[PDB]
Amino acid sequence: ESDTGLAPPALWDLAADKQTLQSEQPLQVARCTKIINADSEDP
Amino acid sequence: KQEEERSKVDDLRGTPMSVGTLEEIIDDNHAIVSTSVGSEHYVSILSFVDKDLLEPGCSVLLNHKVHAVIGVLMDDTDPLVTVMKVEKAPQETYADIGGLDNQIQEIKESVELPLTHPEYYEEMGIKPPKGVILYGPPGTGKTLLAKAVANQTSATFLRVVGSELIQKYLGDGPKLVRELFRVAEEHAPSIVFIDEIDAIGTKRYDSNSGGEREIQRTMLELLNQLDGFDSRGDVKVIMATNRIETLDPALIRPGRIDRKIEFPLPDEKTKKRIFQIHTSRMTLADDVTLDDLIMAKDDLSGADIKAICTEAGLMALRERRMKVTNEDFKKSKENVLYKKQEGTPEGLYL
Amino acid sequence: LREELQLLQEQGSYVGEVVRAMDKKKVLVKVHPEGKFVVDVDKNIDINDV
Repeated sequence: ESDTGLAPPALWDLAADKQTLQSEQPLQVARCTKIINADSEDP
Repeated sequence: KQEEERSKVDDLRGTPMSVGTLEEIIDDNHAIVSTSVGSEHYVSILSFVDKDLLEPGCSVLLNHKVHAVIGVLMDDTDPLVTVMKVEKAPQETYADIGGLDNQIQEIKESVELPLTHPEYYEEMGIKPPKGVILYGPPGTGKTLLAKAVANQTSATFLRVVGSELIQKYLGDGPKLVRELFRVAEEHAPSIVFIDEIDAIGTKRYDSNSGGEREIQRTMLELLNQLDGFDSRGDVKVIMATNRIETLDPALIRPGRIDRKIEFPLPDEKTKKRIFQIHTSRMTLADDVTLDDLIMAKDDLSGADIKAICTEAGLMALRERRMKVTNEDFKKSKENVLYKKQEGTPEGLYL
Repeated sequence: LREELQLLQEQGSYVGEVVRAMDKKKVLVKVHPEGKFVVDVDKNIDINDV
């Protein structure tokens, strides 16, 4: 068997019905980078 | 038919699950992870993921749409903290070695005395030493002496070769140092034995490339957690290399290691035991004369003696016999021992 | 001739070397240019492919 991050349902059972659907299509995905430099009065 | 809510979440996530890398954890239901190509993503984390085992350095499960943390993944069979622990017993206790009894009381007072009789220290309020360095000519008695002391102990023992700490995943190096020293702290006051430490510590060079910095940070964190000074619980560390001059100087200076044991040369006294020890587990016939082999050759180690006994066993099997005669030993003494005999000022010094 | 032409008009496949994997109809496949992947087994084969 495996785990894959499970738990007994008493704390995530109410979390797993409609909150997952609101963390997909509204919630986007961003990335991290570094900033080299900048400019003045305009980005 | 009863298990429903777990079955839905087995079906809620995406099917082609990828494998991610924890970097940093922010406790606001989202964090920063790392993909396999070093691309990193501001993604989120679910609620059923059992946020108790999330450590920076652990592996997780990611998606393709939003790449959020699907679920935490286990170590996936990475036995890098459990295999190096010696479970069974090593070789013979003290009668295997011979002629090194100058050096026995040093290690016996440094390891056995702080554990078995910690009262001599408390009569005068003097701390035991932490580290012990074993250097000398290569293959002299260093590995044989460490197994000799580790056999006579009443605590757990670690066997570290040194090359099984060096990996390339940019965290795995100094993590396993913390994971071992946590195992040594939580368990019995084990004996850390990290052999070949000259591969990780020498002369402290810093380059701009990314091939050398993975050694220096692992070395630096080792000296940090050796001298963490929070709760070590009397963990005895034994370090050993062949040479000593091309090593790290701040590990030599006191506060770190105060025992620098040297393992000098030989003689024709200690040899005769090793001849008897190596010629014990064989069909040694009653026609062999080892004393002529002992007196004649005057510079050899036990690894030479082992190479004699094996070549003696091979010559007996080439002539389709079980037992070994003296002649197989004579030829093996004349064959194998001619590889290094070079350089002597004979007849000059009485 | 039509059989080979329909299968030709098809996006190809990958390859992953697996030494071991977990149970519950999900295996750990690692491709060559990228990392590890926890994927699904197919129903036309067995689960026992470790």
